[PDB]
Amino acid sequence: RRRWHRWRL
Amino acid sequence: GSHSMRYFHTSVSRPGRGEPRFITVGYVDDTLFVRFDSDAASPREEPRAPWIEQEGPEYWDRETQICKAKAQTDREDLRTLLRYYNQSEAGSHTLQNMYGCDVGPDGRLLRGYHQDAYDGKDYIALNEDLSSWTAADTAAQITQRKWEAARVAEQLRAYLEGECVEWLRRYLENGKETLQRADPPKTHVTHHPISDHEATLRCWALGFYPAEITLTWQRDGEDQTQDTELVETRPAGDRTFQKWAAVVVPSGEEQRYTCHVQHEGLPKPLTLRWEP
Amino acid sequence: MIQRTPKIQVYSRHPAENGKSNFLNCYVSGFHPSDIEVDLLKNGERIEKVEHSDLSFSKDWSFYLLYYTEFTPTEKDEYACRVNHVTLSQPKIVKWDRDM
Ligand code: NA
Repeated sequence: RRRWHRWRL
Repeated sequence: GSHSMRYFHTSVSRPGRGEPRFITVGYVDDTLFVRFDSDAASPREEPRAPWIEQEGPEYWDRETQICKAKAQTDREDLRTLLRYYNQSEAGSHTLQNMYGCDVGPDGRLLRGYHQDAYDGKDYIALNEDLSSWTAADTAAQITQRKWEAARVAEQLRAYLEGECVEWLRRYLENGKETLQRADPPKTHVTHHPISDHEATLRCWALGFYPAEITLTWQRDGEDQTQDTELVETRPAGDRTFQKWAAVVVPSGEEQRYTCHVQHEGLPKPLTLRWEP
Repeated sequence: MIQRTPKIQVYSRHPAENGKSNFLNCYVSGFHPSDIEVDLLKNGERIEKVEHSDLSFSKDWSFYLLYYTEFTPTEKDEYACRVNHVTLSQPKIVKWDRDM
């Protein structure tokens, strides 16, 4: 299963 | 043996043509198991392997929301990258992300991954330590500084060492019929006249899984690397793969030539010849 | 921006036998950027309802796609794949050869 991606470049 | 899980993501901007197109797929080893495409009318993550279909509605809802969120954050990140590279808003650009894990035969973590590319070139990658970053250029260093400040690596490490490996192990069990089966290549040699003076011998490997394979031609036991046409391994469209290797042989000399096939599905490397 | 031109292979799922249903595949790979147009052709005309895989990429970030359709090969019918990409000044046509 996936992970939430909280981040921004 | 060892196994891998990967999630691949691509966003492609299209100025004047709405929001970027976002496509993501998941693999276990060389098996596609999930997909999401933002341009589908009311998009959901969808199954692409039988062994994932048993996951319940809560799984598909969570997956779908994660995919929608990544499409949205990718839109923001594409805008940021225009700033970082001093680019105009007129052109189409590409953002790719991969993450996942490799495990050994015992199921233990061997390596975790999280890496990004912009316009087909490395941008920023989590190092094998799961604790530090490799930035490709001074733009990616801006991201690195932000991600160091926010302790991003530690959070990725926790997923990669925990859930990534645990869910991979679950999939390997639920998919044990297929994910834990190697299909050996079906092999044969064909002969294709060029003229009365020479012909091509083509050694085929068909229907194999996983994709890793070695095919080589020898002439009286010496490798013909420089004289062999070896095509890229290609999907058959049904889970399996194909490959061939060919050499041009003078008339009458065919029995000098042997084709050698190695595939994890083969207890020992095979040796074949043309049989008229 | 660096661009990479597609590799193209056209081939069948199963060894061709005239009069027997099969699948005609066009595999495009190693390309960047991802926008690409692929047609499968029967005697020079576009085959309708061709399907394709979802965009994915290799370790080096280059893209790959499979386009495919059911077909029944014969002695006389000619099949091909036509590919357009920004790296090509003219679309590339690759003919299907049952021995490749
Ligand atoms: Na594109």
